[PDB]
Amino acid sequence: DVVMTQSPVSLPVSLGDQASISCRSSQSLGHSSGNTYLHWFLQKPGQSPKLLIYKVSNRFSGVPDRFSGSGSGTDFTFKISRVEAEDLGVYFCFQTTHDPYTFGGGTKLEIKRADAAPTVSIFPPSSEQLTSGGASVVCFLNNFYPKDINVKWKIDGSERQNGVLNSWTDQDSKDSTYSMSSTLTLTKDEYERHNSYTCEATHKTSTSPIVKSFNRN
Amino acid sequence: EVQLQESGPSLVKPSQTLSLTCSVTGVSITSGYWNWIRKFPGNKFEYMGYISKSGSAYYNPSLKSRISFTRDTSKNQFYLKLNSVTTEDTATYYCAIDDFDIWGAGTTVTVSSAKTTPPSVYPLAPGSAAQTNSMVTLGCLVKGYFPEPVTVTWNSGSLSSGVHTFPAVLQSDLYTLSSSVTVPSSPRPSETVTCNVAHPASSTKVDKKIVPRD
Amino acid sequence: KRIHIGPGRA
Repeated sequence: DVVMTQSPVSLPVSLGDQASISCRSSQSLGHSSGNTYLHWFLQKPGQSPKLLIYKVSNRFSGVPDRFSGSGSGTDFTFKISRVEAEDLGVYFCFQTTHDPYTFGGGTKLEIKRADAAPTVSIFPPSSEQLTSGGASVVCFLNNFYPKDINVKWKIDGSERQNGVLNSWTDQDSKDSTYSMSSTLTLTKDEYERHNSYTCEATHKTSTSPIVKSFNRN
Repeated sequence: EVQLQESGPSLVKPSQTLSLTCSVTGVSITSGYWNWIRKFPGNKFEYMGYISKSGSAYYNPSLKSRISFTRDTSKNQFYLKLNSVTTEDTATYYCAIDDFDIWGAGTTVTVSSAKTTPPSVYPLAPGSAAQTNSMVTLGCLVKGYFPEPVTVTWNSGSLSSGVHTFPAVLQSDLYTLSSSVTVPSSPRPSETVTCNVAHPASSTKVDKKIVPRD
Repeated sequence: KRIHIGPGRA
């Protein structure tokens, strides 16, 4: 079973910089490049795999010249001269020389852009979730950088770190930022017992926390 | 001009068999060889095998006892059948053309003994306080559902830019997800904004209109 | 079109 060892797993790169992915096979995949069936695909967030490079170095139709490909016996390198924002996604090597066809573990390519603060907005529980026994307080932290970020939840002043879920979107293929949603869930009865709900986002781009809140009632 | 479409159940119980279909459009299935591929969570593909121009089938050894392929020229579809599935068979299944330059959107399959639960989508609007700039953010919460996935759109797909759909989180064997869209302060609440949430597993479809708080 | 890397190479 040809084992495709792909590295690095994560490749942080700045816009315009050179990017390189390496892939190694436990078996020879051929001896010519026109007999060596090692290819490169890219998988964008929420899309199917796109063939970018086949036969080691043959660039597929519609693929810019920034994408390069070379190799030998068991060693193969994939390069991206000028990394652009739309190159965001995971790169996979894959061979079809031997059965069964095997893939590389994949390489997640991320862009290193400039720091940006999050745009925070807080939302009270829906009028209909309440009539259904529960109460959820959502707060969005949109388009920031870097990815690392903390969210604090204060109920009438006191911190509530129990019952909070957070989720980050994939890097934006346009501004290269991250977005995050924070959800504090409670029962309707406890929700009604309090008035003020705060959402505090502290991020590298600031010493002071961005604070958004609302006064139930 | 070729199109591939995979379909099937998004939920199967351990020990039962999985049955997928790949609808091919733009060229008869008898023109060439077709591919079956699965992708387990954590970016890990595994070639499953292929159907030949003549209906022959090659199965990846790690599956040929549970796996089975077939085709139907009249419906221009070819199928995949996997017996005795375990939670390890949980993956997004794909069918691609011979040279792998055209894949289907893929169909995600969850092997779990949990039951199917439609989501409760709630409108997320500002409390007299999403504001007065030139941009306003509205949200939509999709809660307590199972299994994956769900597809969220804004204004039937018209609102595309400024839309952030966050990954679902699993808790209590139930999934929860949210989506926000930022639009100009003038188009809203002047014009209407609605989130279209659809859940395959339950064949559910909800359209919540984001109305300002009274 | 046809690159020849698929399951039906012969």
